[PDB]
Amino acid sequence: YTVITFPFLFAVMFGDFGHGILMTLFAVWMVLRESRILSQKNENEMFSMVFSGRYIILLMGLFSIYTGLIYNDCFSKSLNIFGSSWSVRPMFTIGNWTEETLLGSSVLQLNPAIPGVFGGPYPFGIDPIWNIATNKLTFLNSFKMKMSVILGIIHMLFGVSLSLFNHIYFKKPLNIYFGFIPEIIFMSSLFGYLVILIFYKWTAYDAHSSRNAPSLLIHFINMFLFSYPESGNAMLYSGQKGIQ
Amino acid sequence: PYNLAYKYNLEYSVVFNLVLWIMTGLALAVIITSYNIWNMDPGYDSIIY
Amino acid sequence: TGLELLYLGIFVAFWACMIVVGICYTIFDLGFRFDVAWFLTETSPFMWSNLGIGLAISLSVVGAAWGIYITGSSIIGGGVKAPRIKTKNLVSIIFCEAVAIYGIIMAIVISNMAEPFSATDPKAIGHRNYHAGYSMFGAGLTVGLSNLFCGVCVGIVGSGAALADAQNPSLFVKILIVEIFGSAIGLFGVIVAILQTSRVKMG
Amino acid sequence: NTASYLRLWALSLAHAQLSEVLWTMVIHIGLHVRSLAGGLGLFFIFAAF
Amino acid sequence: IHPPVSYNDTAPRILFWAQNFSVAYKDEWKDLTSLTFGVENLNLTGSFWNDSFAMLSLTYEPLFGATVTFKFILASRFYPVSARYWFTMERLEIHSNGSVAHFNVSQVTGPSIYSFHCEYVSSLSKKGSLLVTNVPSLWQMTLHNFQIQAFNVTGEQFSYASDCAGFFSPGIWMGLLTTLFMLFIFTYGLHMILSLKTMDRFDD
Amino acid sequence: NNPEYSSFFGVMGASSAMVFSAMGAAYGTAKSGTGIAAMSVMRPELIMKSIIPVVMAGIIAIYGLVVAVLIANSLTDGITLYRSFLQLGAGLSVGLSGLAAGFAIGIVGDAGVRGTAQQPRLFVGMILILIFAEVLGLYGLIVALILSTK
Amino acid sequence: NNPEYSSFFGVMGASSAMVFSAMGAAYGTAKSGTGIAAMSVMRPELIMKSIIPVVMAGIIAIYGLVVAVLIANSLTDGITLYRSFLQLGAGLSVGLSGLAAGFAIGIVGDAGVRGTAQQPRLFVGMILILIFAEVLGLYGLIVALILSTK
Amino acid sequence: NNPEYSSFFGVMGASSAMVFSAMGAAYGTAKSGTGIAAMSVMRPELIMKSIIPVVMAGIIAIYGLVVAVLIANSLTDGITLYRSFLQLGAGLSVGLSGLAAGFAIGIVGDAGVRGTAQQPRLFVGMILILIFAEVLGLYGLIVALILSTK
Amino acid sequence: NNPEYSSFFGVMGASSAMVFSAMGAAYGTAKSGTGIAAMSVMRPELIMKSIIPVVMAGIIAIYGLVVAVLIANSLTDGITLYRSFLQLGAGLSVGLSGLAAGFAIGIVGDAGVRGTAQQPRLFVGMILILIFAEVLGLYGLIVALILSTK
Amino acid sequence: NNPEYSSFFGVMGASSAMVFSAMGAAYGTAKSGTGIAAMSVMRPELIMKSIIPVVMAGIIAIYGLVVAVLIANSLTDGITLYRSFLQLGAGLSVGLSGLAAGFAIGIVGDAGVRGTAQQPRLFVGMILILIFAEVLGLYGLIVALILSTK
Amino acid sequence: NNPEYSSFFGVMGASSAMVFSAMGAAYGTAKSGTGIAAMSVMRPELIMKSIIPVVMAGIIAIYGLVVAVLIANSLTDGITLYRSFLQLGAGLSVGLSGLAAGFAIGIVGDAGVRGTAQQPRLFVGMILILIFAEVLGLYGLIVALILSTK
Amino acid sequence: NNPEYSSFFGVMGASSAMVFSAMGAAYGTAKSGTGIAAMSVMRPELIMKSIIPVVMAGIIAIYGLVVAVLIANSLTDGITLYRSFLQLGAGLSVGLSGLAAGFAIGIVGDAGVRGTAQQPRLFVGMILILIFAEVLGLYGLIVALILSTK
Ligand SMILES: *[C@@H]1O[C@H](CO)[C@@H](O[C@@H]2O[C@H](CO)[C@@H](O)[C@H](O)[C@H]2NC(C)=O)[C@H](O)[C@H]1NC(C)=O
Ligand SMILES: *[C@@H]1O[C@H](CO)[C@@H](O[C@@H]2O[C@H](CO)[C@@H](O)[C@H](O)[C@H]2NC(C)=O)[C@H](O)[C@H]1NC(C)=O
Ligand SMILES: *[C@@H]1O[C@H](CO)[C@@H](O[C@@H]2O[C@H](CO)[C@@H](O)[C@H](O)[C@H]2NC(C)=O)[C@H](O)[C@H]1NC(C)=O
Ligand SMILES: *[C@@H]1O[C@H](CO)[C@@H](O[C@@H]2O[C@H](CO)[C@@H](O)[C@H](O)[C@H]2NC(C)=O)[C@H](O)[C@H]1NC(C)=O
Repeated sequence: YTVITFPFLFAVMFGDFGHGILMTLFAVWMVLRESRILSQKNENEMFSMVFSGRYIILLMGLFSIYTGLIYNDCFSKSLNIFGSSWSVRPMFTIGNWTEETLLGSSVLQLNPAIPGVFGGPYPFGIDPIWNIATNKLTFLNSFKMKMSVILGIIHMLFGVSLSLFNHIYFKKPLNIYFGFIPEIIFMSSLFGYLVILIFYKWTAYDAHSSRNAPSLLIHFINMFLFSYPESGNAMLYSGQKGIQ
Repeated sequence: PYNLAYKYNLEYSVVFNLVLWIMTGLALAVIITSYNIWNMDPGYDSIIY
Repeated sequence: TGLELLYLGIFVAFWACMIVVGICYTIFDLGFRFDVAWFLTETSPFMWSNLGIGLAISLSVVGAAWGIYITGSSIIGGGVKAPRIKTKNLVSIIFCEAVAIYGIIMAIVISNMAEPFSATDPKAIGHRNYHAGYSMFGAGLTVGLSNLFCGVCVGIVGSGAALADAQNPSLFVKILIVEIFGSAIGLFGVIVAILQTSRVKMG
Repeated sequence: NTASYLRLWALSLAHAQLSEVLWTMVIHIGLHVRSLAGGLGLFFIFAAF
Repeated sequence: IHPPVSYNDTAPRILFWAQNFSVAYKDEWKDLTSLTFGVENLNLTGSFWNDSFAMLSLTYEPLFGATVTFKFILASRFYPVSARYWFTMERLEIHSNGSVAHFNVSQVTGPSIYSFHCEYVSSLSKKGSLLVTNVPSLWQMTLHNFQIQAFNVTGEQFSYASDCAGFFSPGIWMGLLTTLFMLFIFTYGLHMILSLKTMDRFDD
Repeated sequence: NNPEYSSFFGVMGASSAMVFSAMGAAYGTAKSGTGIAAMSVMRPELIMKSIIPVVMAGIIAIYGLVVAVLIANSLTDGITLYRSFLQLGAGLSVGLSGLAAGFAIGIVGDAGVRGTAQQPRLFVGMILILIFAEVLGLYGLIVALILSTK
Repeated sequence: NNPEYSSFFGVMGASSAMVFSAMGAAYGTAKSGTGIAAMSVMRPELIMKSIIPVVMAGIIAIYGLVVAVLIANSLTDGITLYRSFLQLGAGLSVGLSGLAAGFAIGIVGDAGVRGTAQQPRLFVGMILILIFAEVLGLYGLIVALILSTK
Repeated sequence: NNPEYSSFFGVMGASSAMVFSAMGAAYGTAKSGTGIAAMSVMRPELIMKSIIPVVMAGIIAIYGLVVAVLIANSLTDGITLYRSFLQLGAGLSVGLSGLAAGFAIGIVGDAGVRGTAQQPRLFVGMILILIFAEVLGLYGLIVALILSTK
Repeated sequence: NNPEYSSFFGVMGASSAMVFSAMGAAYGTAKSGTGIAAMSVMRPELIMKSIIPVVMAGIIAIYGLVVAVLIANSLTDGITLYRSFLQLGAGLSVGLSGLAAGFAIGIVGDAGVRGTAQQPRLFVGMILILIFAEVLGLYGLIVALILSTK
Repeated sequence: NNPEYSSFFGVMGASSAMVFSAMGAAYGTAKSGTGIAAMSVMRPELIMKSIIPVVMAGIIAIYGLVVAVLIANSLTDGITLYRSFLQLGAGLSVGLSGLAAGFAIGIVGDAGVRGTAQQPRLFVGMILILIFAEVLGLYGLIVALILSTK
Repeated sequence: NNPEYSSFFGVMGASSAMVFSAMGAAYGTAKSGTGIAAMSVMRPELIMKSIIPVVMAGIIAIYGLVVAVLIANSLTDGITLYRSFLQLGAGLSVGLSGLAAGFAIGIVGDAGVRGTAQQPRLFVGMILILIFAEVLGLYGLIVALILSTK
Repeated sequence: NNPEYSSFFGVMGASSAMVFSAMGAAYGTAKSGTGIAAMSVMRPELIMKSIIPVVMAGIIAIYGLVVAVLIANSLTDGITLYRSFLQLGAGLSVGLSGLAAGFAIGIVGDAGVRGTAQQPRLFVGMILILIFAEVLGLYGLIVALILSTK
């Protein structure tokens, strides 16, 4: 049931394009030589484990290649394919941040970071400009944590949902109608709400929409904790209190 | 003295702190190494008697 | 035991010096010089905040390390005769590691309320900032210490249960409750760490 | 387990930072000016990479 | 040797003393120690005393071609922390050609009963940054071994001196606490690594 | 009006009320669990009826949490430097009462669990001593609760 | 007229009283439980007749709580920096005396329960010796009273 | 004038006088109790005659209580800080002398109870050596009294 | 307004981040080397099989080195005293995390090396436990990186 | 403003680097010498082969030297108190990393040299583990070279 | 002007440059003496050849002498608080390096001398290891020079 | 003006010199006497030739006296705090050097005296080591001279 969606093919989270191609090359050379490898004597028990795992190693290499492509970090150096979005001349000429040729190298060291008339995501992955920037850490941290939450919630939801089929196969209607429905209900009501909130925050805002303060990063991911007793303020869109 | 003035102190913070800390560090080093050399173990094998 | 003697000597000497300097200060009618308020004021709140964050994550991680090694040695010792325990008991190990996780996310939340100052004087500039810095340092110390201590407790209990499993493999389920009680105690620590820094403004 | 699902992302961040620092510490040093001197030893530095 | 300047309209109220009180306008240093301490008469016009205020004014007609006036402001009140009266220097003003330059004192304060003393009271950073203001000015003044008393003063002699040199400075205390935490961690590591032993004999 | 730095003592009191209570709970639970894991090999039929010391060790943390939550909710930036001292004292008192109660609970649970492992009839008597140990813990709660709001 | 931070000494005096009475009671209960568990392997009947030291630890805890709550009820913002030191002194005295008496009670009970298990006629000595140790703690209470209500 | 605040020294002296004497008496009671518990297994008929060290420790505690109540009765807000130093000196001297006497009588009673298990003639011998112990304590009492009313 | 001595905190943050991780790696290497030397006397073919605890200590040292290099490269003359404390906190955190990780790595690596010398089938399971150790140190690194910006 | 007492920090950093590297090298040399002396009684023909570990320990000492040299050519009375902190941090980092490396190299060298005396097959693995220890020291050097220059 | 107390540092450096190294040498000599006690009884014919550790200790003492003498004559009342700090650092570094070198000298000499009482062939290796430790002390002196001239 | 309490530093320096020289000599002669008493039953007729370590340890007192005299002669009220610091440093250096000589002399005397009781021919080798320890103290003396008249 799992194979690919298992936590053994998303067992990369380190895809660096080149690292994936290296793993695939090693595993492919080893699979091409498996005949003489099994025909010849074994080298060491670790080699025996690697021989038992060759198939998983190769397919994990393919998935690492794909994850490196979507991450757009080839040996920690990004790849520019079919545009990169962003610019500087529109940001400075329109934004009155011009005449910083040498003044920007004398007065505004590492200062300029403002979106003017911009936007539009990379058609495939993450823009290389985020890689060559210095706010890379914050944006990547927020993106990876949100991807974390969504991936983990959908995975655990699928894992629990498989148990419903597992139990309906083994008759037992009392447990199905009394033991696992509460589990799914609680899990959904506590985590799918967080996932939907993450997606809503992602979709229902824009660059020139931060509340008063310039950026605020996210400012709503964590203050909506697992209890949120009262007060809160900030984001209080109508109905959210009642739904909570 | 026409008036009971102070002791005309100096930049007490830096000199006092640094002197006290180097003094206690050197003293602690001395006592710890003298304690280590105090309990030197010759071995006390059967040769002793 | 020489290290213990040195530590005890430093402890007693420092405390004797402290009590003698306190009695000298109160005798010589020099109380105003021994100003705790000036110490808590002129000291930068940034140090308190960052030290709280560092301790919050570091105590958690070192308590988790204590637990994981104190249980792993037990597992490897007791798993020679019964290799089947090399993996099945692992359900009591991740607790300790998950305990360490209860730090990093916590270490994020407090770190989520850090701002620069651009101010130096303490008069009417920093009152709420003073409260925020001290409160977040206290929350960090709370989570770090509680998480470390629950980690060491859970590791101890897990080692005990792992050695119990070496003879009868059917008591692990009946004995799983103690370590989840310890993990819940760590959860209480994390909860109060949340509540302490829940309503604090920094700036 | 929701908290424990956060683990692999720490490996992701650590691997990214390790690759970036390895690059900026070895390759960034290896590629510079005076092409002859900047590439005569590039073989050894790149083998180390 | 020089007696301290004493504003004593009815009884000794303001006591002030230094050693090398000097002033520079547009970087023109000049010493006024003998012109304030050696000479008994002094243009103390405008000098004021109070139960909570003390404005000490010193005027010099021929200084820099104008009647240069120095005003020291002192204020005391009952602090709720200890239910005791604390005095705190507020500011100094320099009056010349109508222009009123300003200087803020940094930590000149103490109990009202006692008397304050400090080593260097100057605006130059090298000799202590005790005097500071945002707007730059042409007045650079230095006072060496500056002692002052304003309230609960009896007799012609200074009371006990609550000097501001201090055992600990905030920077030294922050550094000491940081090094203490580092030493704690390092010594825990050293103690736990020192309690490791080695094999004595092997299997065969 | 209100003196600065006045929340430092209150937050330190809350932090102590958590740390010490949780540490007493953790050590009591650890000792009781060690004893119960040791004894379970010889008589696994009485493991369920011997978790009570662990329950008590865990429950000391709940009074610790009650005090910490109460005085954290009551805390604010504008504390009068007198309520802060009261909360700090209450937190320290509850924390160290949890200390003593947890240590006593852990050691008495270990000893009584071993005794029940060899002599079953001790168990009932065991239970009595346990209550007396908690007679300590909740008492600390009192010296904070009436102290917290007054 | 009245300096603040005066309630500081009073609150920590009450807290120290309660805390140290708690430590003494916990030590007494711990040693008594260890001794009872050790002796219960052979004589199951004497278990219910040998829990006296635990009761003595409990009554020392009662005294500590009583004095602590007496200080707590006598704490107010307008404390005059004279009564507060009396509260601190009374609390520290009663708490530390209770700690010492509890330690003595615990060790004497640990010895006496094993002795009684070996010598059935030793229990009579109990009903004297513990009391003497016990009344030691009571002594502290009285001075606390004469130092608090004054 | 009342320089500084003498009440602090007065209460600290009274508290020290109580606690140190209480601790010494507790240690003496502990040693006597373990000795008598050990000896009861062989000669149970001599238990009643062996409680003398416990009674003398109680007497030491009585001396501590008497000096504490005497030294705290004179305590008042309007103290010139000289009577306060006399207060602290008397309290510290009596308490620490009582602690020393308790230490000595504890060891002496333990060893004598060891000895008397075989040789009853040693019992009267105790009445010599043991007595000097509380004489030491009594000595502290007198140097407190002259200090208390100097 | 740039305060003096600002770079001091960041400098010792980097120094601690390097040094504590180095000490943890050294301890792990020493313990695992002793274990390997003990095990190799009877199973010579299993030397390179379980040399991995040494490379694990090397990995912890690498984490320390990368954090220290990042902090040092982030260092400037005019630190606003808000960045310096961030760097110091991250450095101390990652340093003690590396120390603890090296501690666990060394102890568990020695244990597992002995076990795999005795029982060949135990290696892979040991792997899991051992790998968890690195994760703990890893956490320090990540909690430093977020602390490098916010 | 060129404040005084600034060169003291850099001088202390250089001295600390030198002493800590010296102590690490001395510990490594002492452990290696003890091991080779204990093992040469049986198989003395390979003492030349076993000279390798201590040399690496000596290498650690050389490490410290260069750092000290880097301080010596960069010492001037006019230090802005910002570079002096950098020099002290670099010296402390390299010295303490060398000390940890010396601890590890001494322990592993002694244990493994005894193992090689008992089993020659260890020798190759020798030159692996020890390298890590040496590499560990090199790690610290890197930080120094980063911090000393900037 | 010029800090009058600056000389206090410089002379102190001289003091350090005399004590620690000498003390370390003493330790070495002392330890070597033990070896001579356990070697001449077996075979005293080569007692002349077993004086390497003591003469290395004497060389360390000579290093201490030369550095102390140099810092002594270079000391003067007109120092600028810069030369004083520099001399103090040089003296401390060379003295503690000599102490470490002497510790290593003593340990290695004793172990090897005890070993060579039955296996003469180790003696040549002796020199090499000895030289290393002696060379270690050399480094200390070197840094002293590199501080004195600059 | 001349700063006061400089005679404080000079007097403490001379006192420390005498104190530490006396302590070192006392320990050396103590260990030597223990060795002589141990060896006396072996060969009573060889007591005379075995007192060399005793007198060698006793010599430290004469350096102590000569340094104390050289400092006390220079003692005067009119000292500019620089001569006083020089004398204090010289006294500390010579005292600690004599202390090192005493430890080394005592240890080597005990060990070698036991050995020479076991085997005679060590005797001449004896004086060699002793003379080295002797010259070690000599080092302090000469540096004290350089630090006395300077
Ligand atoms: C106010 O202070 C001045 C300056 O000290 C006093 O002038 C007196 O001058 C005579 C001259 O020999 C000296 O006794 C002292 O310098 C001063 N005497 C006293 C008692 O201070 C002046 O007398 C003071 N006025 C009052 C009312 O005290
Ligand atoms: C007060 O200090 C000032 C500044 O040092 C002194 O003025 C100078 O002193 C030096 C002393 O070497 C002379 O060479 C200069 O000629 C002085 N410059 C002047 C007077 O403009 C002043 O002498 C000091 N006064 C006292 C009384 O010590
Ligand atoms: C003396 O003290 C009195 C207070 O009793 C001062 O009166 C007030 O001072 C403040 C401070 O400048 C002013 O803002 C108020 O306006 C004053 N009150 C009134 C009614 O005017 C007084 O200024 C102080 N100084 C003098 C010279 O009297
Ligand atoms: C106050 O104003 C008078 C105006 O005459 C200044 O006197 C002149 O100042 C200038 C420069 O400051 C000198 O070049 C002249 O020589 C001065 N005299 C004359 C007659 O012009 C005086 O300097 C001013 N005082 C201050 C303190 O600024």
